[PDB]
Amino acid sequence: MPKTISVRVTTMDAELEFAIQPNTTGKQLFDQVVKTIGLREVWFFGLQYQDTKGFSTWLKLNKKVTAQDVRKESPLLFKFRAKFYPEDVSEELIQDITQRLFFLQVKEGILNDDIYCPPETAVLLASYAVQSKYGDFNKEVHKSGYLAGDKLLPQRVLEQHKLNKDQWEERIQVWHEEHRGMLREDAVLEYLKIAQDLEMYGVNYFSIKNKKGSELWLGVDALGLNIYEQNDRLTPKIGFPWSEIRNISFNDKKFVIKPIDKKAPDFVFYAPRLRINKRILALCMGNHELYMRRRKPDTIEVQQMKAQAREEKHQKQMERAMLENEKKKREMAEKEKEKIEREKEE
Repeated sequence: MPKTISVRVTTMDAELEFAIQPNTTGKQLFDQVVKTIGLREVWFFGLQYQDTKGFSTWLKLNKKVTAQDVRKESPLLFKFRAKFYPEDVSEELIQDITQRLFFLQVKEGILNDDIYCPPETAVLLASYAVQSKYGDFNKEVHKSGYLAGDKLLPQRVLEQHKLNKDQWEERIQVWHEEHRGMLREDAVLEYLKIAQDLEMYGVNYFSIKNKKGSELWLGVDALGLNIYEQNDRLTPKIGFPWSEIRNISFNDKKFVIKPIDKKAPDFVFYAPRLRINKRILALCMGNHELYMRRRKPDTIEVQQMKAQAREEKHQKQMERAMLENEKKKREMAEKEKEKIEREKEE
């Protein structure tokens, strides 16, 4: 019976709705979501919402949904996004669905200026993005100004030929054509190989303060923590790889990163609300757990996947060549229907 609560879950490309009750856990809602869309590499994902206080977090899967301050509005809003990024997408993103999702989430972040991207890289990124949307460049169907309708570059990157958007749709095409002979999938994965190397890719930024009260930025990623200055979020002032951490903890707004190396100092910072601290150590344990995972041998589930992937691919290199030949003929056959009709137009 229990009062039902309306829930909207937006994925990168989809739009979902569900129903939950007071005793429903985050994990239970999560599994309904992944079940639906058909995702198996769940370990990189999570459900994100906004704080009553205005922050952005990930629903805890072990506790009840309505038990962790949600906006208290209806329906409830959650975004199904990538929460942990791998160290090598080429090696760790096994299935397409998983690739497409990272791809869309990252592109959105590259296009909205959430992730810094130098102009030349943005242009190159756009080409791969068009290559997977439009396919090989066709000098016949792709009538100049074909790109004129979609977001290809960050606003920052634009404006440099502003009111001259044609120059961009021009520089981009130069590369689009340079990609003839590459499937949507490879383009996507190549986009990611490029993005995956940007200085602020896959970095969770937290606003903090120095022991004296200096506004800094903490960052958590698959490699450790970093402290950035208030005017720069691209370059770390101090680093903290896992191997350089022997113990981290907090005490209501006070964080402590115990060095593992030649008894260096002891970095400490202070966060406004208490949750922020709880969250930071959560991301860390998460990222570190995954950091370790990649180091140990592949599990068993993975081995099955990586396998039903290579074979799944091969089954699409043949199908890709079967639909190719049964039309590479259709040409030689219609180049005849012509050769003849033409010769007998007398």
